[PDB]
Amino acid sequence: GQKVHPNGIRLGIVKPWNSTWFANTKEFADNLDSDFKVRQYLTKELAKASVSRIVIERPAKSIRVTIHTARPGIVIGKKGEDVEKLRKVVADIAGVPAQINIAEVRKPELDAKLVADSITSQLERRVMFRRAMKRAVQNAMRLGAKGIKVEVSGRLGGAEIARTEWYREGRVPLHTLRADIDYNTSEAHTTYGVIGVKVWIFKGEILG
Amino acid sequence: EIKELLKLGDLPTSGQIRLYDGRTGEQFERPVTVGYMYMLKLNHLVDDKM
Amino acid sequence: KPLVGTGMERAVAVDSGVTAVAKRGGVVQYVDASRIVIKVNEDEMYPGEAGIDIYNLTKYTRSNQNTCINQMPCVSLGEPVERGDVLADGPSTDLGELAL
Amino acid sequence: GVLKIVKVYLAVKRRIQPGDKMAGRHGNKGVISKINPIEDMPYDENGTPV
Amino acid sequence: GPEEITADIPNVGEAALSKLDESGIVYIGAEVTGGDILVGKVTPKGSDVKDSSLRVPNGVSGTVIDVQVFTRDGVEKDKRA
Amino acid sequence: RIRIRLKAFDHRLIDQATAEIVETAKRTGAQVRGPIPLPTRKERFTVLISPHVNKDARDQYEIRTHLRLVDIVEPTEKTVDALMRLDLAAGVDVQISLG
Amino acid sequence: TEFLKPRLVDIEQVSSTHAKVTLEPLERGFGHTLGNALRRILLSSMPGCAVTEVEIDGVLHEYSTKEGVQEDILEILLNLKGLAVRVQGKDEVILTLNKSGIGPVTAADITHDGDVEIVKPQHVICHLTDENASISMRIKVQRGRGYVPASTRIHSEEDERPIGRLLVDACYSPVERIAYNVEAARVEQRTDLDKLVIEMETNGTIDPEEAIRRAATILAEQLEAFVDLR
Amino acid sequence: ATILAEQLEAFVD
Amino acid sequence: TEFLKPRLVDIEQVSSTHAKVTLEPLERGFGHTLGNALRRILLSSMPGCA
Repeated sequence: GQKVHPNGIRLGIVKPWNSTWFANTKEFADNLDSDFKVRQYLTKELAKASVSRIVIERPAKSIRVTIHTARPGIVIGKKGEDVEKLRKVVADIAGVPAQINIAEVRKPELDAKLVADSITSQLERRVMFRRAMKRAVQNAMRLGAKGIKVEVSGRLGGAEIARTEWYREGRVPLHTLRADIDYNTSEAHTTYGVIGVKVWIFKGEILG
Repeated sequence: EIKELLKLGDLPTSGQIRLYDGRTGEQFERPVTVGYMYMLKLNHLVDDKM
Repeated sequence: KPLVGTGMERAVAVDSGVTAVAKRGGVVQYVDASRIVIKVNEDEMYPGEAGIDIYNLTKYTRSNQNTCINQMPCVSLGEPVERGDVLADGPSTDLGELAL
Repeated sequence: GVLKIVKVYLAVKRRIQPGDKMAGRHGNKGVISKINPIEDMPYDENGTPV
Repeated sequence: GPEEITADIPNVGEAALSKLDESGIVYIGAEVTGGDILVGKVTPKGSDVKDSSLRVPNGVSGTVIDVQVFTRDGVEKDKRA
Repeated sequence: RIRIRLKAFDHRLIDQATAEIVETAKRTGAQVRGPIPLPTRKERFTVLISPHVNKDARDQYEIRTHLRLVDIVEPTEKTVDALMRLDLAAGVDVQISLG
Repeated sequence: TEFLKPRLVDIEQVSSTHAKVTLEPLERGFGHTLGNALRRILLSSMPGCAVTEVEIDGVLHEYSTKEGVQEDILEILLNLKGLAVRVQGKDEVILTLNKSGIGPVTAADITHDGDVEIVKPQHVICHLTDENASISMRIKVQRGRGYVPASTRIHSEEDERPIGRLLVDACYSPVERIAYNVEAARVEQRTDLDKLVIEMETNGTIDPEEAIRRAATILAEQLEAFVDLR
Repeated sequence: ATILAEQLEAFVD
Repeated sequence: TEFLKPRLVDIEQVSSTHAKVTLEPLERGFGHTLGNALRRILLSSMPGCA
C-alpha cells in the first residue's frame, strides 16, 4: 500500500478541506456523523446529476451545504423546487436549519472525481475499459490539464485473473506538494465484481 | 400662457437657459433651449438588424 | 406619464382593453399577488350572489410583436374605487393615462 | 398529428445602445449615436446635466 | 422511427447536459445566451445519431420564463408528468 | 471589560476574524486592548493504517486549535451591540465575556 | 513665480446629502480649471458601495411574482438598486432582510451588522399586504466605481456562483450632481484672487472633504506621468 | 504640470 | 480601485519649436481633463518675460 493520498498530504497547503467548521471535543463526533449522513444522502439523490464535491460548513447552529456539480439544472430542477426539497431533508438529517448552495463546475472533464464516475458508469454499461480510459485521458488533455493519470483495477473484461492497467498523459507530479493534484476514486459494481477506478488530474503548480 | 406658466415656476421666460460645456467648463455663447420632450423608443432595435 | 399630453390619453388607455377597469365599484381586499379582490358597495350589488369581484392580472407574457404585455395594480389595500375606474395599469400606462 | 410539443419562452431585456431608433411625437426621427458619460453633458448653472 | 427528447445528447460532450434535467429539456429560469441547449430532441439512425435539439438562436440571451408541454401522451421519464 | 476568545482550526481564518472584530470595536468604541495570541492546542492522534495487521505502519494526525484573546476595555452603548448583527466567518468559534 | 496655495477653509453642511464646500485662495484664472477638473473627476471616478446580487427565497427568475407583496420583483430590484449603503471595513458584505406582517418594508428593517450603515431609514422596498406573507432576501454589496452592468458581469464573474442569484446592475458612483462657482475672494490685500464654491450632492454615503481629497490625489497621480517622465 | 501639482499639493494624502 | 497609469509613447519632434506628445492610455474621460487643464495653464498662467 505504497502511496500517500494526494488530497490528504496537501490539505495544509494547496488543497482545502470539505467539512469546514469548528467544534469542541463534546460536539465534534456528532457533527462528523451528521456530515457523513448528509453527504451519503446527497450521493444517493444526485447520482444522475454529475456531483463532484459536497462542502459542508456550519456556523451558529445552522448547516450550510455547498454542492459542486457539473449540471446545476438537474439538481435545481425548476427554479427553487428541487433545491428547496433537498434542504428540508438535509435539515432533518442534521437537526438544524439548512442552507443549500450549488456551485457550477466549469470543465467536468478536468474534475477528477466526475471523470472517475463517468468511467465507472461506462464500465457498468459494458464498454471496453481501455477505450473508456483513453477517452478520459484524451478529453482532459484537450481541455487543458497539465497532466492526467487514470488507473483501473480488477476483473477487467470479466477475466478470472484480476489485473490493473493505467494510462498517464502529460506530467503528474505527486511528490511535489505545491502541485494542484485533483485526485479521486470510484467503484464499478459489475457482473464479475468490483472495478476500482483512480484518477489523478494535475491542474498546475501554485506559487505563494 | 406658456410664458406665464414659466413665470410661475422660477424659470426664464424665453425658455432658454445658458448652458456650460462638460468638456471645457466654459459657457456656450447665445443661450440654448432646454426642456422636456416626451421621447419614445420605437421597435426598430439595432440588434435585430445587425 | 406624458407631461405635455392632450387629455385623450385617458380615453385611449381605458377604451383599449389593456387596463383592468373596475366593473362594480366599492372597496378592496387586495390579496393581489394573484388577483385584485374588490368588495362591492351595496347599491351596485345584487341581492342574491353576495359577490366580490376578483380581477385576474395578466403577468409577463408575449405580445404579437414580441413585446411584453404586463399589468400592475395601481390601487393599494383598503382604498375606494368607483365604477369605470382603473385598477391595474397595463403596458404603456401610468395610473390610467397612456405612457408610450 | 403533432407528437412532441415543447414551447420555451425566453425573455431578453434590451437596454439602449448606439444604433437604436428614438423619436418624439412630432416626426423627429433619430438614431441614437453616442451614449455619452454624465460628465461630458451640457450642464446648466444649477448643475443638472441635460 | 420517432425522434427523442433525451439529454443523452451525442458527439457533443459535457456541453449539452447543462441548463436541463436528467430526462432532457431546459430546467427553467437561467442566463441562457446563444448556442445553448434548451430541449434535447434527437433520434438514433437519422454511429448514425444527430443534433436537431432545438437550441438558442445566435445573438440572443435571456431567461426561460415559461415552459409549456402538451406533448405526445407519454412525455414523463418515470414520473414528472 | 469584554474578553473575546476566538478559537479555530485554520490560523489565517482566525487572524482574519480577529482583525474584523478589532475593526468593529474600534470605530464604535475606543481603546481596544489588542489581539493577544494564546498557546495553540496541537491535539495529536496515532492510528494503525492497515485494515488488518501491520503495527509499525502508522499515520500521525493532529488538529491545531488556535486561540486569539481580544479584549475591549470600555464597553459603550454602540460598541457591544454592534457584534449582534456582526457575525464572523464560519469555522471560527468566538466567546465574548464582559467582566 | 509669485503663486499661492489653496485650502479648504469652510465646509458647511446644508443637509446630510446636499453640502457645499469652499476653496481658498485660488490664483487668477485657476478657478475654472480646478473646478472643471474636479467636476469631471468627482463625477466619473468616485468609489461607492451598491447592491449587486439579490437572493430571494422561493424565487425562479426576476420576472415572476411573489406571495403577499405590492411591488413586483422587477420593482423590488429597482428599489434595491437605488439603495445607499456605507460599509467601513470590508469591501464585500452580505446583509439580511426578514419581515412579516401587513405594512411597508422600509430599509430600516434590514438586520444590520456592525460595520454596515444604511443611511436612508425611509427607503421603501416592499408593501407586504398579507399577514401570512413573508420575505427573506439576502443582498450582496460590493464596492467599485463607474458603471458595470449585468451583461458584462454575466461572464466576467470568476467565482463560480450557484444558480438562483438575481443579478442587479451596479451603479457605484455616489456623486450625482456637482456645481462649482468662481466668486471674488475677500482677500485683505489682494483683489485679483478668487474662491471656488463646489456644491456637491452626494448619495449620503460619501464624506465631501474625503471625496475632494481622493479626487485631488487622482489628479495628482495622473499628472505625475507628465511631471516625472518628460 | 508641476505648476498644477504644486497648486494641488495641499490637500492630498 | 486602481487607476491606469500611462506611458509617454512619443515625442515626434517636427522642428526645434514643435512637438506632438502622443500619450496613451487613460481612463474614459480623462484625456479631456488632462488636456484642458494643461491648455488653460499654458495659455494664461505660465511665467515668462517679453
